[PDB]
Parts: sequence; structure tokens; C-alpha cells
Amino acid sequence: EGSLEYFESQYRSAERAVYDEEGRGVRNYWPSRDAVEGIAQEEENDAQ
Amino acid sequence: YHAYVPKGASVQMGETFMPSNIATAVFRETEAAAARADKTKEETGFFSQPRLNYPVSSGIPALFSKDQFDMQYSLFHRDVVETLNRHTLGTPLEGHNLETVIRKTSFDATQAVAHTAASEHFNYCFFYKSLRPWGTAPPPRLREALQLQYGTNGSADAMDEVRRIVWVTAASHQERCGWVYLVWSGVHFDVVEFPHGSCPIASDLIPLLALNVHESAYILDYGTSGLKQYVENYFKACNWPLAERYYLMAIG
Amino acid sequence: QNEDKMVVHVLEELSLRNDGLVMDIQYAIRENKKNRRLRWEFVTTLLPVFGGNEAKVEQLYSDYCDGKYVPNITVAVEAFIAFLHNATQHPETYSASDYFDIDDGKSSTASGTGDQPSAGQYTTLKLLDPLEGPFVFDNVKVEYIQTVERFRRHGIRAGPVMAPATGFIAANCKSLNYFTRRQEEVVYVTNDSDQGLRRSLENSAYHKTIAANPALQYLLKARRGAALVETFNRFFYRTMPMLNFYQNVLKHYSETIQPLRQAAKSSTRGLARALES
Amino acid sequence: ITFYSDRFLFRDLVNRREASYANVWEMDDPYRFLQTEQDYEDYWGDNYDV
Amino acid sequence: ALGRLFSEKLGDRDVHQWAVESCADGEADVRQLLLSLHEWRERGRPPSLLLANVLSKYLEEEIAAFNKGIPENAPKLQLETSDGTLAHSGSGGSRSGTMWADVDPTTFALHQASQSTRSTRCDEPFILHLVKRAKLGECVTNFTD
Amino acid sequence: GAATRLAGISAAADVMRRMGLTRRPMSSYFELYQRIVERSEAMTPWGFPPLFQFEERLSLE
Amino acid sequence: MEVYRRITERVRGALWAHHGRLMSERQFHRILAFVYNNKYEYQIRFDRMEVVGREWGGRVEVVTTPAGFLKRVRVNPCVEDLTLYQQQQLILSAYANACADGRKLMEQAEMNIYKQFLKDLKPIVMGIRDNPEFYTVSENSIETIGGVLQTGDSNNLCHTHRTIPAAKARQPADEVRARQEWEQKWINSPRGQSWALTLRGKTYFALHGPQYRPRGAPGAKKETLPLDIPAPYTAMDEKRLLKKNWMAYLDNKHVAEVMWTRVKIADREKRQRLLQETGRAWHRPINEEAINRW
Amino acid sequence: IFDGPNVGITPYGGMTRLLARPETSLKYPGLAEFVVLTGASLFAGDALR
Amino acid sequence: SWWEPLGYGWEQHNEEQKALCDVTEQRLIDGSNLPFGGKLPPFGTSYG
Amino acid sequence: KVPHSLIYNIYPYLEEIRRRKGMMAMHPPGKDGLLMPDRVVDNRLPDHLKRGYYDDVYWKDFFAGSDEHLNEPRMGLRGDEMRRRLEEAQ
Amino acid sequence: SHSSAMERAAITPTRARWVEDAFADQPSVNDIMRTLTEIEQLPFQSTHN
Amino acid sequence: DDSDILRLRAPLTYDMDSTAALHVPTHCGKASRLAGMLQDAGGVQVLD
Ligand SMILES: [Mg+2]
Repeated sequence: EGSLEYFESQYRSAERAVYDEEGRGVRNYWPSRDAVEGIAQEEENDAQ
Repeated sequence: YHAYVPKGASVQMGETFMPSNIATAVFRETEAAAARADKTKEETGFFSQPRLNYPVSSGIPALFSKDQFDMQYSLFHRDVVETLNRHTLGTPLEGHNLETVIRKTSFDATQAVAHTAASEHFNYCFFYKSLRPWGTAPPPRLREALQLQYGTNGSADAMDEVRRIVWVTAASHQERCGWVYLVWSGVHFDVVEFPHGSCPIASDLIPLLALNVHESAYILDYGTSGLKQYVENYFKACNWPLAERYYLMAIG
Repeated sequence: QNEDKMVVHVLEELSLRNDGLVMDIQYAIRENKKNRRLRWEFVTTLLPVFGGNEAKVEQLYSDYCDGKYVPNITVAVEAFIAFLHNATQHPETYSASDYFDIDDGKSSTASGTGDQPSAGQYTTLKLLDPLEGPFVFDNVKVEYIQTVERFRRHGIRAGPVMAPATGFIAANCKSLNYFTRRQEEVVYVTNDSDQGLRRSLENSAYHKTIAANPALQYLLKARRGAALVETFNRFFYRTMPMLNFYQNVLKHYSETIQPLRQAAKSSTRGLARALES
Repeated sequence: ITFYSDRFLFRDLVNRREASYANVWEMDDPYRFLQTEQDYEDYWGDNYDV
Repeated sequence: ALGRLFSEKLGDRDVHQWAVESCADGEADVRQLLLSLHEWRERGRPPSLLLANVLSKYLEEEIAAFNKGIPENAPKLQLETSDGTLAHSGSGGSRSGTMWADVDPTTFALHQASQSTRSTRCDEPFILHLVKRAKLGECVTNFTD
Repeated sequence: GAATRLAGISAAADVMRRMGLTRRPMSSYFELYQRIVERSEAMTPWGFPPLFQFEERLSLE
Repeated sequence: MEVYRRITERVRGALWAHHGRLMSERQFHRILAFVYNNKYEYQIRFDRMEVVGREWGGRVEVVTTPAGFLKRVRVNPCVEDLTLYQQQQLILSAYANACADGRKLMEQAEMNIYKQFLKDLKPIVMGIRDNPEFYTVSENSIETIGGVLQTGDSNNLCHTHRTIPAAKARQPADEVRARQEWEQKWINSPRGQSWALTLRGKTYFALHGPQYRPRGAPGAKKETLPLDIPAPYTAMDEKRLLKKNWMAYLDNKHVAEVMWTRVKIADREKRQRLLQETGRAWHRPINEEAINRW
Repeated sequence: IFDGPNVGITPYGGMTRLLARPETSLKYPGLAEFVVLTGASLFAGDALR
Repeated sequence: SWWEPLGYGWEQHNEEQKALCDVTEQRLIDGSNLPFGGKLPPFGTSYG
Repeated sequence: KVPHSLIYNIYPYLEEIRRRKGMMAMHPPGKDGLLMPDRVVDNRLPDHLKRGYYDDVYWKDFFAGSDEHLNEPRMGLRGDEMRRRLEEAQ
Repeated sequence: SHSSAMERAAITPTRARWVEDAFADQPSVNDIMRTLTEIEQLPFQSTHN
Repeated sequence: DDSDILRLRAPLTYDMDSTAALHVPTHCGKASRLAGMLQDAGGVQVLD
């Protein structure tokens, strides 16, 4: 417990990062190369 | 349990709708069935009816009721086999192929019984192997070969033309006793009519499709006048890719 | 006309826009038609009103099953009455089939309703057990059962134990079925607004022979009509489950229909301009 | 190297099959292995305590 | 039997085209019936009642024509979803033209693709493709080189 | 007490096929068949002296 | 023991038959072990009580724990005058009557055990048949290399049943959540207020509140969502074995297969018996084409 | 031979159960009384059926 | 480490790819290069 | 005959001979353990149904790259994942 | 090796028929006796003999 | 006489027939064990 919480959190974030990057609100199956290979700034912000 | 259940009946679920009376009647029937099974086991000869590749417990779709087909399979054919067996034992023809019985009794009286029976057995066999229950669409290569002969300047015209010519040949056989075949002469296709007691193998053709024009075949369903309808249906239910692969084997 | 629909029209339209939903309505309809129980209940509830041929009753059953019939509110009420009569006169068949909650005299407390609930009376009209009832899938049937039991045991009234309020055909309306657009043909028997169930009861020829039964007195007078309303709805939910079934169907249709048309046109036009381009 | 007959276990087998026990603890306690004093002496020789 | 009735009537023309045709803008999602059609033709399956309704109101004359001569006690061909389930061991095999209760997808696909009628993509120049197929045969893959 | 020999030969070809004994499939069946057909013509064909039948110190040429 | 082992093997074998999952030997035996310990607990508590059988009149009384252990024997002086043989038979038949009563109790208890056991298998069992891919064909339908053939007869007689809702998934978890929503709905309402002050209410909160269990008191302290083990969607013991050593993979695979086969054979035997009893089947094979013609 | 009303006694040996199985009432209605009343032998065939 | 060098299901997978996939995207496994010629060695020869 | 040295192996058997009395010798009334099949169950679905099936239970696009569970393996897949496939293909 | 002709049977099928006409479902021995008595009087030409 | 065959259906008492009930298992095993169990129970108690 608490691995799972963190893990799932970052999944949720990474996925609403891929499937729609711009927050328009609809699911996109043709994502930009940057939203796919790009790293979470959240992880970074958390090290900081 | 399959072995112990008699030949005809089906093995199913209890709904417990059975009164005791018919429940006892059933066991009686089963007892007799065991008896007649014991006698059929010894009455068995060399040749035997073919296993059907498709379920006929209901009719053969778009073609036959249960009773029509079963009157062919379990009445006339099974009889033909009885005769064939009775007359191929006690003779030089004991225990050879269906062929070498067909082939060495050809064209002659005094073996006439054996030959008729044998060729009949074949005709029926090949007939069952010729019916595919929901029907097939005739394959490209056979379509091509058929076009080169029957086709007159139309798309797969060969198919409606062959299925026409067959009807014609069937109606042109007056006896209503016999067989209509689509065969390969070895140099060309054609549709032949064989009288009862003759087969394509005795005439050394190579058979592709068989049609049963015996009156017994369509009489329970299409009536006396219903042959046209019958053939038309047979083409809804016939088996083409068989005819095709046989054709290609004949060619090489 | 794209507005007014019947149930058949809905199933054949929706057949295109929801595969699974229609597959489910139809499976369920099959399973309810298979039941001996729901049939026995329908038959033996509506038998007295026609009083006649079981041919007409059976036909009305099969037709009821498809939504092609809803019973008229008048017929409904006098079926209720007919039931109360046939139950009280010979109690043996109708307390062994249509269930009432019997008073436990080993439990006694002081209240107006609770005491008539305590001694020699019928507390509530009981719904069919989850095995003999209307269809539920075998996924959840276990939890369904557990819940129904855990609730009836401890006397919780909620979820699957409570009866939904069913609609009928109004007195002035001659219509046979439910309609998507017309809400005024469908009438509910509510606690506050009544359909004349009391006035039909008291003016009925059976009122004194029913006023004889000591056990039904609580089911008449308890919360007042809130005992007699509950009793009513409950009855027709336990007898004719599928009125509410189809009701919820058409409810759902009218709700979700237009979003699906938006989706349809959008994707179709999508491959359309994609196609011509 | 003794070789028992095939049915050698019968006596004990009917003794076991017919045994009965007031409670389950008595059924399997740790010490039912022991009867005479010899047994109690060999089972505890090691604890000089017991 | 349904399979080849369809593949016969449709004939040559574009699958996707037909699927935009059979749906007016408001009928059903094209993605859905496209999916179900793909899964029905190759990977042979029972057709979803969506596809069955579409096909029924498309092929009605070929089915009426295949059903036109049949005797009384013999199997007809009927698409009716009146019962909930799709497994064609349920209907008697009378729903589609199927003789089987189940055929595993891969094998079915190899079978109907072994039928040359199954349409190859041929992104190549057409005539060149056909010429190669005739001259070299399919024995061109006999060689590993 | 002499059974029929068909089941035996179909079996003994079957084993060599399902065991990987030969590189080319037919060879199993052909050799087994051939070797029988040649011995069919020999005087007292299916009996063998016990000593020469198989591997033993002294052998046949 | 036996009835349970049959059912557990049914489950293991079916698990590998339908999907590619293997149950760990560890798990399979631990199920059983739990049935066993259940019984044991029932024995523990059953020996605290006594059963009294009685022979002639009340003249011969026998007091015996339900397990069948003999405790006391009371006898009329009338018996003392009989014979040793008849004394023996008399006490013996009293003892038999005690064993009868005790064994009746016991069998009720056993039925209880079976029920708890079933309930405990239910997430696994249902877990295999409640998937979007699970299916069966009728047993009498011929099976060939490609796939399975249609059974011809009585096109009405074959109805395919469906366990799952075909539209969006409604799982048991959703149903338990529904249950607690109605629990809170009833609780929070007036008339659900006055009910929670009744004896019925405090009974209900006695048994079915876990949340009120004081720290260190026995039993579950939260309400649990029903277990979800979807079979095709969860890798169990085949994944660990397939990583570690192939040999154990092939052997566990083997076992599951063999168990499945065995179960199926048993079902064929019971079928056969049921078929002979009603007299549809003979007592020796009369139909050998049903066997030899493949 | 399940007999013994012929020696003036009731049959013993448990075969009574076998005779009263609902199965036997199914296959051979009346046989149970036949063998219990009349001492009469049964053989391999009938034990099998 | 001995299982991958011999493509096991190769003739099957070849068949699948050739029949059901477009020639643009398919990976075809050749048996000639595979360790035994893609076949099961004759009995006594392979050391086991 | 049974060797003296090998008899210890019979002990667990002989053990629960002794331990079988009551409640552990009990078999559930009515229940044999062999439950015969009766009906035929199939829960399989057309694909467009099982596309959006699990999305309130697990994530959307539950069946994505799953070949056995779908007749269409490539549906629901976002583009680059589809590209991965052909990418290892060449 | 087996046949129905070859197994030893007392109740061979006509015998079954007779038995179930005699002893099936008769609620005493006396009923059975006047039933029998009534059966022994049938001629040789009757259908039911 | 009929009443006597009516009598036979009555279960065994020891007052009429002077015979104990048969119940056959528990006579199978415990018949030879009885002295043991009894004397473990400290013998019978003769009451009145
Ligand atoms: Mg001893």
C-alpha cells in the first residue's frame, strides 16, 4: 500500500497526458511524438 | 455411454416429464433393439453403407426432409448393399475393392446382379459425398475450366449453363430410374446420364458431381412433377470444391 | 413521424444503435417467457376479471410479454380486489402461494401500527424469491440473493425488496400499450394521489367479506392508504413484473437516443468525406 | 531384516478403526506415543530438568 | 451459405463503400458494422444482430430466392434474433448458412483465404501482378532465394 | 493361434514414422514391406533357428 | 476429503481446460485444508455437548457425545435379570440410537460446511464462467480437427444460455456497492431512524456492522468487496513456472490436463448410469459403430 | 433364490432393497412381487438387465 | 537458450503470415538457415 | 512379504484411519461431488460490444493488443503501438 | 463374445409382459389370487392369451 | 387374520417380542468392543 497509490497516480497522469495532451476533453488515438516519448515533469517536481 | 445407447435414439437431458408407462415401453424397445443389433452384427457382410460426413438427423438443408433422405439412406441403399453382399460371396469376387467388383462384372449378364448392385452402391456413395449441406460457391479454377467449354461470352456463364444443361439431361431421362453425372472424359467435361445399374467407373470416366434422378429421391417432397424444382434445389445444396479437386487430380 | 413509438418500434430501431442492450432485453424476455411461475401468477391474477376462457387470459399473457398489452387501470383495481376476495374466502391456496408476513407474537412493543404488526395479522405483501422471480443474470444472482435475504431478515426496506411503482392505462384512454411520447396514458398509483382504490374498494360488493378478515385490517388501515398503496404496487410488481421492465426500457430509450444519433452521423460522415476525398 | 506377512497390521488396524475419543485433544495429543515408564524415560532423558 | 450469398451480391465493389451506403447518416455507427463484418467474413463468426439486420434488409431478395423452392420439413435459411444469443449452435445452424457450431478463427481464415476469391491487396500495378501470378505461378515461393 | 499380420505391419511402419528413424518418410514403410515380400518365397519362411535368428557369437554369412 | 476433492479437481481442471491458467499446488491443497479445518472446528465444539439414546421403555439409557464416544449408561434393575447376551444387545441398540441422533446433527453441520465451502469457491468458479470469452458446446456435438460440428436433431431443443449481460459490464462488485448504498439510504432516512433504535436495528448492527468492532476483537473490521479473480485476465502459476524451469511447467500442465480428463470420465459414468436406470441404455455395448467407426 | 415363504418365513438377505429400487419398478413392473411372493430363481441375464 | 535458435512453430507461422497478411508487412522465417533445416533430426544422429 | 524397514510408510494411512471418527468421516448429504453438465453456456460477444465493455471496471481499451480475446487485434490501439508491430516486422 | 440369445434368462420378454399383467400394482395377495384365477380360464383362441 | 399382519408393521419393542433392534452397522464394529467402552465409562449404573 503506497507503492500502488503512487504508481497508479502517475499512470493516470501519464495517460491523460498521452490520450489528450491539450485538455480539450476527447480521446485521441493519434498522439504527437512528444506526448508519447516525453517524460513527466511531475516526477521531476517531486525530486525537487 | 455412447456404446450402450441403441443406434437410433438420442442421448439427452431429463425433464422428468415421463409417465411410468412410456418409461417402461422405452426399456422394452431398447431390449428388442439389443436383440436386432445382435442379429445385424452377424448379418454383416463385406461391404457396408458409408458414414455420412454431415448430420442428417434433420433434413439436408434446402433439399431434403428427414424422411426423404432417410428413405434413400436407410431403405433403398441399405437394400442395394444387402444384395451386393449376398451375391459377391460364393463367387470369385469375394473381398475385393468396390472397384474390382464394378470393373470385373462390367457389361455382362449372369453377373448382372452383382454389377447392378455394386454400381448402385457406388452411385449412392458418391451421391452423399456430392451434397454439402448448405452448399458451396464453385471455386475459381474449376470456374475457369468450365468457362473454356460451356461459357458463351458471359461472366461465369459456365455455372448457369452447367446448372441448366444438368436440368436438361435430367428431364431428358424418361425412366426416372438412374443417375445424372457431371464427369471428365479425360479430354473434356460433360454431363452424362446413366441408367439404373450403371456407373461412371464402368464407363471409365472420372466423376465430379452426382445427382440422383431416381423418382424415389424426390417423390416424398416435390411430388411426381417436381423434378425441375428438385434439381434447382440440389444446386443450392451441392458440393463444388470436391468436383474441383477431383478435376485437378485428373489433370495433374 | 419520428416522435411517437411503440415498444416493437423501439427494439427494431435500437437494434441498429445498441447491439448489446437489445440482446439483453431479448434474452431477458425469453427467460421470463420460460418461467412457469410468472405465468401462473399472471393467469391466476387476471382470471377473475374476465372470469372466462383461459384462452383469452393466455393470449393476454403472451401479448403482455411483448409490451403489446398493459392492463387498464380499472381492470387493475378490480383485479386487486378480486385477489383480496379469493385470498380471504379460502386462505389455504393463497397464503401458501401469495405470501404475507405473519405476526410474531413473541415480539410485543407499544405502538399503533407495530402492535397490529405484532399479533395475528398480515404485515406486508411478499415479493417472489430471487430464484422464481423475474430475470437477473447469473453474474450477480448470488449477491442479489444474499442481499434480498439479509434485508428481509433484519427488516430493512430498500433496494430489491421495495417494489417500484408501476404504471397503467388511464380510464379515458383506450390505448393498449406504452408510448414513448405520451405520458398521460400512463397512470401511477401513488400514496398522495390515488386512482380511486379506496372509493372502488368501499363501493365494491366484496367490502364486508374483506372487512371480516382480522389479518388484512392492518393492511387496510395502518399508515392509511400508504399500507393499501404499497400493498397494491407490490402486488402487480410480484404479479406482472414486466410492465416496469418495459417502462424502464422506454425511459432509457427516450433518454439515450439522441447522443447515439450524433455519434452515428459524425462517424458515418467521417468515413464519407474520407471516402470521397 | 524381519519380513512381515501381508496382513500383519490387522490387529492394530481394527484397534485404530474402532478407537473413540472424548474430545479431540485426547485424540491427538503429543504424548500418546507413550505407555510404560520406559517410554517416559527415553522421551525425556535429554532435559535433565524433566 | 449467408457468406457466399453476400459475397455474390456485393461482388466486386468496395466493402467500405457499401458500408457507407447501407448506413444513411443516422442508421448505425460505421465502425461497428465494419468491425462485425470483418469478423464475420474472415475469422468466421456468428454475425452481430446489427449486421444481421443490415444484411437482412440488404440481401432479402437473394435469401427469398434461396428459400423459394424448399420442401416443408427441410431446413430454411432465416435471420431472426428473436432469441437473445448469437452462438449459431443455438439456432440449429439455420441462422446463417453454417454447418458448424464453432470453427476456430485461424483455421477458418486459412480456409477461406485458400479460396482465391478472397481479395488480395495488390498495391502493385494490376496487370503486372496478374501476369506474374500466371507465369511464375505460386511456385515462385517454392524457392527461398 | 496365428493372428492376421496387417495390424502388425501398419503398426511397425507407424512406429518408424513417428519415431524419427528415417530422414525421408517413405523409406521406413518401403524397406519393411520389401524385406517381407522377398522372404515370402522361402521354404519355411516365418520360422527361424533360435541361434542364427539374432546376434550371437557365431553368425550367418 | 472426497466430495470436496472431486469438486476442487473439477475447478482446477476446468481452469486449465477453458483458459491457459494453472492453479498452484500450494493453492489447491490450501483450499482443501480449509475445508478440513472447518470440520475440525465443528468437532471441537461438538464434543462439549451430549446426546442421549434410549432403548426399551426408558429402562436402558445411554449418554454419548455426537462423535460416538460412550459416556454413561443407566439401567433398570429389570435388565440385570436377563442374560449377558441380551444385556449386551440392549445397551448396544441404545448406543445405536444415540449414534443416530448425533449423526443427524452432524449431517446438518456438514451441509453447513459444504455451503461455506461453495461460497468460498465462488469467486474462482464464477471467475472462470463470467468472462466475455467463455463458451461451451453441447456434449453430443461431433468434434473434428477444425472445430465442432452442428448437432442435427430438434432445432428447437438447443438453447444457448448466457450468464453475462451483453451491454456494458455489471460485475458483482457493483452489486455489493449497491447493497451498501441502500444500507446507508435506509439508515439515513426517517423511519430508518426509528428502526435503528429498535431491537431489530441493534441486532442488525450487532451482526453486520464490522466498522464498530473495537480494536482487537475477533472478526473482520471493514466490510469487504467480493473477490475478483477473472481467469483469462490474471496469470497465476503458469507465468512463474514458465520463467523458472520448463520441466515443472510441462508437469503441472500435465496434471491439470489429467484431472480434467478424469472429471470428464466420471461425468460420463454418472451419465451412463442415469441412462441405464431409466432404461434408455443397455447393459453391454449394443452399438459399436459409436465407438469403432472413428 | 430369494425365497422362504415356501418354508413359512419371510425372505432375508437384503435383496429386498434391490427388488424395490425405483429402477426395477421401471424395467420390470411386478417382478418384485413375483420373486418375493413366489419363490422363483433369477439368473445372470436378469441380474444384468 | 536452446529454444530460440530453432524457430519452433516456423512453418505454421509462415503459413499464417502468407495467407492472412499483406506482403508489405510480413516477416517470413526460412527453414534452410534454421539449425536442423527447420526439421526434427533423424533419430540417432543429433546427440539427443 | 513386507520388509521391516519399509513399514513406516504405512503410518500416515494408519494414522488417519485412527483420526477419522466423527465429522471427518462425514460426507455432505445429497452431494456426490460429480456435477453433470446440462445446458450450454456461451458469453462470447461481437467485437464492437467487447470494445467498450470493461471501461468502468478497468481502463478503456482493455482488449488492445490481445489476439485471442479479439477477432480484430489492432482495434483500440493508438498509432505508434500499431507501428511497433510492423517495426519489429521489418 | 456376447449375445442376448446366450445369456440365461427367466424373465425373457413375454414373461415380463405376463408378470406385469399379473403382479404389478395389486394391493394384496388376495387381489393377486382372483386375478390369476381369472387368467387361467382364458381359452386357447383368445387374443390376450 | 388381518390384524396380526397389521401388528407386524409395528417397530420392535422389547416387551412384546423380547428382542432388541438390529441396527447393523455399530453391530459390525462395536459388538466386540462393548466391554471396553462400558468399563471405560466405569461400568453401568443400576438404577430403579
Ligand atoms: Mg493387538
